[PDB]
Amino acid sequence: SPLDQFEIRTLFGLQSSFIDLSCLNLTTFSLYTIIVLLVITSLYTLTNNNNKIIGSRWLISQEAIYDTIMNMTKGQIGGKNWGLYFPMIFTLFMFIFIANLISMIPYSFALSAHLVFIISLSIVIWLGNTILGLYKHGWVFFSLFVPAGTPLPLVPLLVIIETLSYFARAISLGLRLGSNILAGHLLMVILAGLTFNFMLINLFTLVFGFVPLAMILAIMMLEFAIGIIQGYVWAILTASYLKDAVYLH
Amino acid sequence: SPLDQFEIRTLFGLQSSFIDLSCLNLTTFSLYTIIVLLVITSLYTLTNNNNKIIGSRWLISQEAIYDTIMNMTKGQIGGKNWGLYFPMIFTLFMFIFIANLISMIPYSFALSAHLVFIISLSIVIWLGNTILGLYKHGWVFFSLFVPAGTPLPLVPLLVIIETLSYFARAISLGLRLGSNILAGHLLMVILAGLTFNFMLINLFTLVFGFVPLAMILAIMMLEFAIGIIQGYVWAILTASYLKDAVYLH
Amino acid sequence: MPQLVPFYFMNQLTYGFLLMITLLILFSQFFLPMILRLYVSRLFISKL
Amino acid sequence: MPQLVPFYFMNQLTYGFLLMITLLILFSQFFLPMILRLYVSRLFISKL
Amino acid sequence: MQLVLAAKYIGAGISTIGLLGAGIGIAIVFAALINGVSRNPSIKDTVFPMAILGFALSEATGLFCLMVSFLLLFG
Amino acid sequence: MQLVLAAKYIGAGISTIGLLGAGIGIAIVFAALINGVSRNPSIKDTVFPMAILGFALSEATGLFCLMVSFLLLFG
Amino acid sequence: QLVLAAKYIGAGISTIGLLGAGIGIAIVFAALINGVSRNPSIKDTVFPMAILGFALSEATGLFCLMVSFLLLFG
Amino acid sequence: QLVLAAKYIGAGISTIGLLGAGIGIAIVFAALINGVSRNPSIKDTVFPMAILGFALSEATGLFCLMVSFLLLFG
Amino acid sequence: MQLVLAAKYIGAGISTIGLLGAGIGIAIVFAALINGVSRNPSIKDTVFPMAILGFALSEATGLFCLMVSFLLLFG
Amino acid sequence: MQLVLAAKYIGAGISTIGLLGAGIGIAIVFAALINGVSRNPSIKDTVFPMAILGFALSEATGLFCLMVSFLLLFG
Amino acid sequence: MLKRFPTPILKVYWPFFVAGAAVYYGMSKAADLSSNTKEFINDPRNPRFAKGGKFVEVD
Amino acid sequence: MLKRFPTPILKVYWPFFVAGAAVYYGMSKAADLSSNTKEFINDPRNPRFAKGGKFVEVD
Repeated sequence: SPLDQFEIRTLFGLQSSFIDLSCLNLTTFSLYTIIVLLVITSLYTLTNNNNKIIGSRWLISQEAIYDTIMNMTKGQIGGKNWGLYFPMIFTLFMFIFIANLISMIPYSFALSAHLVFIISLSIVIWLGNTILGLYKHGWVFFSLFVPAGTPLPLVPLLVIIETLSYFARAISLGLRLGSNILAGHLLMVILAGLTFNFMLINLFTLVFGFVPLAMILAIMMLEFAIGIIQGYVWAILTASYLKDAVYLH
Repeated sequence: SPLDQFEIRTLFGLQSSFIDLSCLNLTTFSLYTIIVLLVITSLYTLTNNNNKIIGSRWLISQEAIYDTIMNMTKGQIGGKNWGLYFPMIFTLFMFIFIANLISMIPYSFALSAHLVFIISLSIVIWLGNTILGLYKHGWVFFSLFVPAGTPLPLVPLLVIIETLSYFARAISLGLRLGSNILAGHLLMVILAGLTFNFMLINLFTLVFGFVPLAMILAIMMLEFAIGIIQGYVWAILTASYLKDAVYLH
Repeated sequence: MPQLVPFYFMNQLTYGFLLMITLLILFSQFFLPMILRLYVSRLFISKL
Repeated sequence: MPQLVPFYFMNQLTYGFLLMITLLILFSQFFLPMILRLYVSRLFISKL
Repeated sequence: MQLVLAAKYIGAGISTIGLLGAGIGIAIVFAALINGVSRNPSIKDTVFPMAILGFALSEATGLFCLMVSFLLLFG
Repeated sequence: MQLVLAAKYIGAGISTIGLLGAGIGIAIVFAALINGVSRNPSIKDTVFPMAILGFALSEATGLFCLMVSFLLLFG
Repeated sequence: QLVLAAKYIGAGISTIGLLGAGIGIAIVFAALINGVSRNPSIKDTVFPMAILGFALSEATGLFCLMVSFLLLFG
Repeated sequence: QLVLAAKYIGAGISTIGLLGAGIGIAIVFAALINGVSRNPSIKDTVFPMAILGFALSEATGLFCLMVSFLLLFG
Repeated sequence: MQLVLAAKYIGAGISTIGLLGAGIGIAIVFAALINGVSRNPSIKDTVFPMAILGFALSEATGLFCLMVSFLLLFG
Repeated sequence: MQLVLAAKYIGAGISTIGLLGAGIGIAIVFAALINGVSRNPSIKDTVFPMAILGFALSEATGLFCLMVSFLLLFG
Repeated sequence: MLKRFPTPILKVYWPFFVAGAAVYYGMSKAADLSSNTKEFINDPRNPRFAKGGKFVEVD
Repeated sequence: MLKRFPTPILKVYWPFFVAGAAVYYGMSKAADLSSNTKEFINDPRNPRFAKGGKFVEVD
């Protein structure tokens, strides 16, 4: 069982017999959400030395993240009011960016590799695009489903397999991230499990047994890239989707 | 199942997986201990109108209980220092006296009818007599086990079946009270269960069906007597036992 | 008997002995001497 | 897969959405404008 | 389940015997009451509540043996 | 399996005969209480704690038998 | 398992001996009450004899209870 | 229950059609990159055509995934 | 019962062929990225978000196939 | 359990095919790298990290298909 | 420390919150439907056992 | 309200408290020995299930 690293264990506990209060209780998932919140709080509270203008070396990091997500959501929705949807496009980044660096620490735990939470967050953003689009643009919201000047005898086919791609968008956006984080962690644990039993046979294998160690180091080098790039790709697709929902093509 | 009135149900709940914190949690037994403590607090705090000397009509009750337990423990241990063991001889009364009037209220619950707590309290008082007796009187504590001037060829028999009566005292003192409260409540519930199905047959039984109701009323009249007398008998036997343990006959 | 033998033994005994130590300290230091103050006060006004 | 289908669905989703609403209110009202105050201050000293 | 229900009836039969204790008991209390009133007719309102108390406390031991029979008949 | 519950209920029926040893007990105690108060009217406040003591401290031996009956019936 | 059922009959029958114990404690405290009521100045003299006789009579009722516990638990 | 095991083989084989979808999205964005790099002033003109072609190609890769879900869950 | 797990593992093996449709995908995207940067050195900061977008938004279709493989293997 | 362990080996055999995606993939990336250096030898230190990045991101899709084979061999 | 600025976060983001409540409710019913399956009816940490009922255990 | 009087409740009642600790410990071990019997090993509210182990269930 190489997948035991994702087990959810209850720690602080709470129960009753009147009402099902077992929904909220401090758990491994919940404790790592508390840790994510305290890290994100720590990146801005004690980072700023006594509210100085000059912005010490720690604040350049949270300066660059801010600027690379402003200049990304200005180039996507880019209309009359792009900044009204900027806090959500930033707080969808920082959760995924911090929750995929915390998960790299060896005896730790991936928030992002729970499909039930990430798929739920994706369905929340998809319904919050459809409701916002219907509210802002009435019955002509469905004009999104015809591409451009197209010949009329093939328009209903191009409507059906446009709407099918419109509600595949509900689960695709989440399952991309879930699949990347889950496959990366499962790859690292399985190769560690193979190189461990590689190094317990006869003593000639601990000699020149440095090359599988170097391969695992190279995969860990790759895994930060595949963890930060997904945190960026989430925040670019849910900027493009707000471009479609707010502005009709 | 006429004995379902003694079920213990968990209410507020607490658990973990690190440590077994399931010992303390608010439960039916625990909630009725909170109620007993608040009643005993209520019998003395708001009873005294603004710390008046004259002692209003409520305070005559807690005056008479005090005086009838002072004049009872002065006539049992009655030595140089009888008052040093007077708070325990009073707080063994008031728990059993209040916890057997609260249990008379119809949809309520007997603290006293749990054998595991009362037998434990009895074993606590028995070991606290033996340890106190050994500490105060050395190796000659065992002089309690010979009655008086007796012929020597039958002294060891009269020692063996004196010590057997000495450690039957550990469970007898508790199981007396447990048996009285449990048998009284089980009697009332079984006779209520019989008179209920007596009154659901043909309409001639609700006519002149007043006599079993009067029999249940008479048993409830008896049950306060059998509940207060046991609260007194506990506090007289654990005064006599401290007479034996403190003073060697 | 089924009802007086559950897992709740340590529950019963824990809140019971907490209540016993509570009532012992509570009676002895608070509530018995607030009656005895009434006694000594009544006798002190009586002796005058 | 066995590990991502427990009973803990409402646990996961409850603390997750509490953290999302928390970070949303928290970022938007606190931490983004404390960077933007730095921006407007730097530009105000620059324009003078 | 015919054997256990046949044993229930025998057990309810055996749990009837303990009523003779109360039947002699109430009588010994009231016999002492009569022999105490005849020695002294002035102590009636002092003695007679104790006789009623002994009546009740022995009738309780009678009913504690009746209730086992009522369990073994039905419950 | 029927035999175990059958003999269980029979033994629980047998183990309530000892309450006739408690009914007569409470009887003789309150009988002596009545005869002692009647022949000396100023002994009540000295003999009454011994009466209550002897009453419950004699019942206890019938209640032991009732607890053997309860451990048979329900345990 | 006839023995597992027949030990319960024995535990029931061996509890009958408390009949003597209850009547015994009654006769002891009955004589104590009569002795105090006849001679009012004998209570502190003869009361430990009453407590002694009670302790002996209970223990010799208690033999039946410990035999019942050995049959029911051993 | 041969059918309960043979639906899993079908759900495995019916997932091969995403091979075309991945290569397809690659060829679309490859032509988009080449078209922007040759003519720098065509991005805002031709980018919705790229998003359209991606949406069509995924949906026509997605047919295989929904057939796999019908075989695995229906 | 062996047949269910056997065909389960065979189908999980079959459902990883679709990753060759993602390796070539990432290849063609970064190949066009290289050829587009090389023939115009001032387009990198405009073409790089489209490169990352096309990269992950093309892998997703291989990761769907890997999730079908995981639901076969472990579900 | 001979059938399921025979199916494990076949599944590990099938999950080898997805490596051809990476085998063509790394090559298409480096082929574009060569054809981009030959058109412009001045853009080397700009282009070559993107080639290494595409190498890594396609080798990840190769290893995602290797790990299923390593599960089906042993785990 | 930090000066709170009253940014409009309710007259902008209401359909996200409405969708959040809807997905919360739908996942509640999905969890209740999944917690009674054949595989998971005897896992002792489900919240059925903390209130009343015990051990259907007929499969 | 109430004036606390410092009554000696420790240099008088120590063997009661020592006996209380001893009976507490002995009942702890008795509860642990009784919670693993044949009748009560499948009652789901025992504290075994809240930490680790699940369902011996071989009787």
